Amino acid sequence: TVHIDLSALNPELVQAVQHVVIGPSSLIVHFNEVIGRGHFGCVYHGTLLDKIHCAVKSLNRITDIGEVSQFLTEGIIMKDFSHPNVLSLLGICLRSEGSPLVVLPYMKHGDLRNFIRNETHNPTVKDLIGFGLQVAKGMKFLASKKFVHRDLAARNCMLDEKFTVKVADFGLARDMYDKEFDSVHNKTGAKLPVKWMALESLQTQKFTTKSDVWSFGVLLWELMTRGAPPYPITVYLLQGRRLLQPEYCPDPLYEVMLKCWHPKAEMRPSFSELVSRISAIFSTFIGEHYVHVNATYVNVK
Ligand SMILES: COC(=O)[C@@]1(O)C[C@H]2O[C@]1(C)n1c3ccccc3c3c4c(c5c6ccccc6n2c5c31)C(=O)NC4
Repeated sequence: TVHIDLSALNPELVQAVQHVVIGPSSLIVHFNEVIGRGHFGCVYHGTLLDKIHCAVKSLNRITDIGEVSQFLTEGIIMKDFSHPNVLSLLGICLRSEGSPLVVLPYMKHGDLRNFIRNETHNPTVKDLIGFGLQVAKGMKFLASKKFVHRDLAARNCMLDEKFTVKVADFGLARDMYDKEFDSVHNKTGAKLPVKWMALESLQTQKFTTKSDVWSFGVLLWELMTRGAPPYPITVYLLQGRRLLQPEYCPDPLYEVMLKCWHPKAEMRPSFSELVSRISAIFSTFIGEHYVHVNATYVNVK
C-alpha cells in the first residue's frame, strides 16, 4: 500500500541514468504474451523502436528510494557490460509508483539447457563445444570487469536466433528460474545449486573468478551430456571424486574440465586460457559426430 514519490531520487543519479532510460513512446509491452514468470515478477514479449523484438522483465513494485537508487546504479553499470556472449541491457523504465521494467533482448531458443535437452535438436560435438567456447568468451569478458557471476550454469545462458550464446542471470537480468533454484548470491538460500559450486565456495563462502571457472567446468559437462543433471556434495567431492567423462566428450575437453575443478583455486585456468584451449579443440572437429543422451541419465532429476 506504500506510496513512493520518485522526485525524492538524487537529481545527480537521475541525470546519470538518463542514457539507460527507454521512454514510453519507444516501448510497447505485449501484456497478452507472457514469456515466463517467477517470484521476481513477469517477463513479457515487447517491441522496442529506433522495431526490435525484446523481452520485458517487469519487477514487483519498489517502494523504497534506496532500493530504487540501487536499481538505477546497477542499470548504469550493466549498460556498459557489452559483449556478443553476454546478455545486454537494452534499457530500463521506472513508471509511476516504483514499477520497474528491464528491457532485454529476446532469445528465440530460450535457455541453453532446455535447448540441448530437446530430443528434436541434433547437435554435434562441434556444436556443443562451440557453445562452451562462446560461454568462455562471455566469462572472459565478465572477469575482465572484475565481475564474479556465481550463477553460471547451462540454464542461465540463453541462445538467440543466430545460435549465439549469451551468458545471462546476472545484474538486472537476474532471477532466472527462481522457483527451481535460489541464486548463489543468496547467503541463506534453501535451494542453492550446490552441484555447480566450487569446493571452497561450499566450505568457506569464497566466491571468485576461479570459483566461476569451477562452475564453467560443470557447464561444459552439462553441454556434453546434453543437459543431464550434474552428479546424477561436499562430502562426495572430498572422497576424491569428480563428474565422469561424458560418452561423447573428447579426451582433451575432459582434461580441461578436470583443470577447472583443480583443488587449488589458483591453479585453475583463467577464462582467457579456457578460450584459447577450447578454441583449439573446437577447430579440430567438422560436425560429423552426433551427440545423444546417456541412457542412465535420461529422465533423471
Ligand atoms: C519459468 O521461466 C523462467 O524462470 C525464465 O528464467 C525462463 C523464461 O522466462 C524466465 C522467467 N526468464 C527470465 C527471468 C529473469 C530475467 C530474464 C528472463 C528471461 C529472458 C528471456 C526468456 C525466454 C525466451 C524464450 C523462452 C523462455 C524464456 N524465458 C526467458 C526469461 C529472453 O528471451 N530474454 C530474457
